[PDB]
Amino acid sequence: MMNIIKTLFCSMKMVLLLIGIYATACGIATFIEKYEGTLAARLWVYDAFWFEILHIWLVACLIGCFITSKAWQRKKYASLLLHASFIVIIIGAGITRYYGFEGLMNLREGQSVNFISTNTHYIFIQIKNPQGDVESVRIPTYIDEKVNHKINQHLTFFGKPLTLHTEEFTAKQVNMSELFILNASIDFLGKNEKTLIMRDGNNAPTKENITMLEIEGYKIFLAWGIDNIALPFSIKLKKFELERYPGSNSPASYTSEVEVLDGQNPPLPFRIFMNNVLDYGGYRFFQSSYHPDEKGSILSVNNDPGKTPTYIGYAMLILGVIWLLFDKNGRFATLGRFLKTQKFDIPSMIKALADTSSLTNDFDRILVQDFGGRIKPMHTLANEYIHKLTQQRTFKGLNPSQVFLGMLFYPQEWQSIQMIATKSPKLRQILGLDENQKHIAYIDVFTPQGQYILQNYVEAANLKSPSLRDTFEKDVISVDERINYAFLIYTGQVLRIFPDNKSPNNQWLYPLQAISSAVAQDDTKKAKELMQIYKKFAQGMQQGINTHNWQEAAQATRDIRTFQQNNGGSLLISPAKVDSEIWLNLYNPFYQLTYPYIFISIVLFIIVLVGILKNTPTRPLIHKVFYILLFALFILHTCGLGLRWYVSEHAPWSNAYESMLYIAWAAILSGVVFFRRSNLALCASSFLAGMTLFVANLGDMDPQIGNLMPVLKSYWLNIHVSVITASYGFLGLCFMLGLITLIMFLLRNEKRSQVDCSILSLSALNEMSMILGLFLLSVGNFLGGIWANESWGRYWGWDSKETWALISIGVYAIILHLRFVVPKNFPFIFASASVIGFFSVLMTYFGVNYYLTGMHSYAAGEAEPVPLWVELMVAGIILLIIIASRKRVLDMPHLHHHHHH
Ligand SMILES: CCCCCCCCCCCCCCCCCCCC(=O)O[C@H](COC(=O)CCCCCCCCCCCCCC)COP(=O)(O)OCCN
Ligand code: HEB
Ligand code: HEB
Repeated sequence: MMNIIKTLFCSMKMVLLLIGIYATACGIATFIEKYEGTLAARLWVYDAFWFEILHIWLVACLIGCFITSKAWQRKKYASLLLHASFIVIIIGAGITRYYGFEGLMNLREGQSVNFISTNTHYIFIQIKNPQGDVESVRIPTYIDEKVNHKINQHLTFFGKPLTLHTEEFTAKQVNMSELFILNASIDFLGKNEKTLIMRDGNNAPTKENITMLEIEGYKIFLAWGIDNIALPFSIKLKKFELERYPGSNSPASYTSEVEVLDGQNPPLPFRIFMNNVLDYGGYRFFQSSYHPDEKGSILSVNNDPGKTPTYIGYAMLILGVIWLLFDKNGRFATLGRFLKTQKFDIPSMIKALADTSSLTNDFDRILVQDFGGRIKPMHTLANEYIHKLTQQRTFKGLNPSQVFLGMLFYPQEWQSIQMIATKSPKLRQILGLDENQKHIAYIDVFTPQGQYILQNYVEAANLKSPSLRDTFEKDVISVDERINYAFLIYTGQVLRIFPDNKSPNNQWLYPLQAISSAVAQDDTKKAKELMQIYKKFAQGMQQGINTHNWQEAAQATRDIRTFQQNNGGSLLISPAKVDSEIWLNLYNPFYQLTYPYIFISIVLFIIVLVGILKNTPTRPLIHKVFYILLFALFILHTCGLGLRWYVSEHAPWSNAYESMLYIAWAAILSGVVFFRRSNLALCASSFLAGMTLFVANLGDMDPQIGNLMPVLKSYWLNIHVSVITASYGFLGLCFMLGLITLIMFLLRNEKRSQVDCSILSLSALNEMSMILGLFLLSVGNFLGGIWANESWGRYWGWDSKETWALISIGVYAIILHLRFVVPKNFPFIFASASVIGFFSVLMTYFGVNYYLTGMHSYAAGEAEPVPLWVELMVAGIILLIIIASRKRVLDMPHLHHHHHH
């Protein structure tokens, strides 16, 4: 049992400081990681001794604070377990930092390998004295192209003393890239020496660089290089194969087939996938890359003995989270019970082909193999291509299918109709057309005598830089991409449909290549059938332009459909998915949900604030009506997500557009289900959902349904992302409620009572929403680890999103705990804190996805320079807080319910 000695300063204030110092440290570390090499961020923060000092100090502070709080005399078992998870997790992390080592390994078909080469960099000294065969020492060094760090080292080896000092290093490009050449001074015994030492890249310490001297200490060796470590067993591989979606170079799967050789003289076989691993003898093997000649494999290995302590830690943390969320006592149930008491040739053919519904009804269902490897119904392909050519959804009364069919069959018209959109005056003037943009036409961009006017500009423009684009260059590259798309359509190379010939990898051919292959093949039968299809369909189109029956071309479309079902392989999707995809394209909810969300939120906020400004409660009818309406709209939303999941055949939260849709879903879930009792929570939640769907629909995000990267194919995709991105819903709800309670603070005029109880209830609602958000963020982060311990190769490596998730955990832990240290002001300080704290989450999402490098790039993009808009928004927030500060005095434990309380 602890006694209260002067050394026991342990009290919450010390935990808030420690968490603050830790958070600032990791932040500065992450920005150093960008302005200097990652080796400079391993230095100064992550591998620095004082960081381990902070870790042990934090553990001791957890023990001291729990002893001083009389946690064990009271029951509080849930808090004890939850909090003990941290003490374990930290122990496991320490064990891994001290005993666990990492390695990379290279293997070639038929090669046997029993040694692995470290990824860090070492300097090696060996001494031999005529007495004493060898002594050997290794020292780690943090120097490369971007950082220099003088080594100073004093050691005793043969038993005499030795010193080494190092100056700097130049990067001369003497063949091997830049053979690193470094200069050094030594003292051994009285002898003092000056020496030049050189290494190859991240490869073996070759003999040539190995440099040996024989003055004091007999004969001595010095080298600078990568270390090699020797396995007790041995490995051989006999395959590397990777499988790329049919019809595309996009790699779907990476595979190795591997045999394991040991005095268990029967070999043991295993096969390996990007998201699968091997465990043998205490070693774990993942698969990262492969030799560029596609017959060599690269593996990463982690002998991390701290695995099981950290996993038990994660299990304790999850059990504690569930326990505290269902505990009868504790903060969450107390706030729930509190809130329960409160009240709160043919140029006019457009119109001709507009009415072709009888044709398009079948045309929209012929499958096409997109260049991404996925098989699309032609409706989706037509939508994508036309919405890329013409920025408006409909070029004329023609829907996308009609205009696609028209520009396919009558290039002589549609290449001279103004449709290719442009948004730059300099581009239009350099083309010699009038200033009015007006969707320039395909024929206008090159001359019969000429080649292609923009060619000279794009070759100058594209390679320069994404980060300092110009209003001219942006539209130049964009219009070039659009013209390339149009050329693909006019050539017919996009209709990779008519055959499913089983010659290539599995790729479906386009019609002219189809005819060529059928002619190359003695399959004249197929050639003449395809010719009949072509002739019938073209004649039917001609008839439909000059008349109006269309049944001929519709029958030809039915013919190509039945040819699909006849010749196609296992790639053919069932008609159910085709129907689902066409429905999701026609009645896409995510474009329609955005505005009604915002407008309903605004009107409901106005109605509720009118009541709170007065001293009358809002009539139940209004709550019931808006609640049922929001619930119907939420059901429509979740059905939209369900259809995207079903048609994608993968979880619909994996490519940073879906992620925005799922954050919207989590935000609306928080308001509709959990906090349904309160009007202001529902208002804030629906407002958040609307705003984030609008941001997603700003057009920067790519919304089309693509196939998964191979790494993402793990089951953990369903649990890591879902919980992590659900956290942002509740945290954004906390942000919105913070702004709302600050406005309520402004309204307070000491004549009004309702305002006071309103703020007092909003504080608790914000607090419990923050509890839920934190818990989700913590659990999702750590489980994600359990997933990064299979995909990447280590469960924590201080990656740029890893560290910022931890920063967010730290900030919200500070905000939740500060209720223990700052009495009297509590509602206002908590409001301010819950408003400012959301900057950590906005950073962890946007900044880490765009403005910082890292491995978790599953949702990244090119960094546009930060808009001053956000700076003005932050200035507005800070001004609002300063103004609200004038009325902050309203203690938390007030008294008279109804009259107040
Ligand atoms: C000479 C050896 C003598 C024997 C010593 C054996 C060990 C005894 C027990 C040690 C007890 C504490 C002392 C150890 C300090 C551990 C240092 C942690 C820093 C660290 O490097 O952790 C990394 C990852 O772990 C992580 O990811 C941890 C995440 C950070 C902690 C998370 C805390 C829980 C969440 C809530 C925290 C509170 C809120 C924070 C805002 C390890 O990886 P590496 O890069 O070093 O490995 C690469 C080379 N193998
Ligand atoms: C997760 C998140 C979080 C974090 C990070 C934390 C972190 C912490 N924490 Fe915590 N906590 C929490 C969450 C948290 N936390 C909660 C939720 C609670 C509540 C519990 C109950 O309800 O009872 C607490 C509670 C608590 C308490 C009270 C209990 C008694 O009875 O006394 C204390 C003292 C604490 C401390 C602390 C510390 C020192 C730290 C540093 C490590 N904590
Ligand atoms: C598997 C593999 C992977 C891994 C390993 C991971 C790992 C991780 N992660 Fe992750 N994530 C992911 C995949 C992933 N991840 C995805 C896919 C997502 C969704 C999309 C995005 O990102 O957006 C996420 C998401 C996410 C989020 C939300 C935000 C965003 O989204 O941006 C967060 C916070 C995180 C964190 C994290 C952490 C801390 C970690 C460490 C453990 N993530």
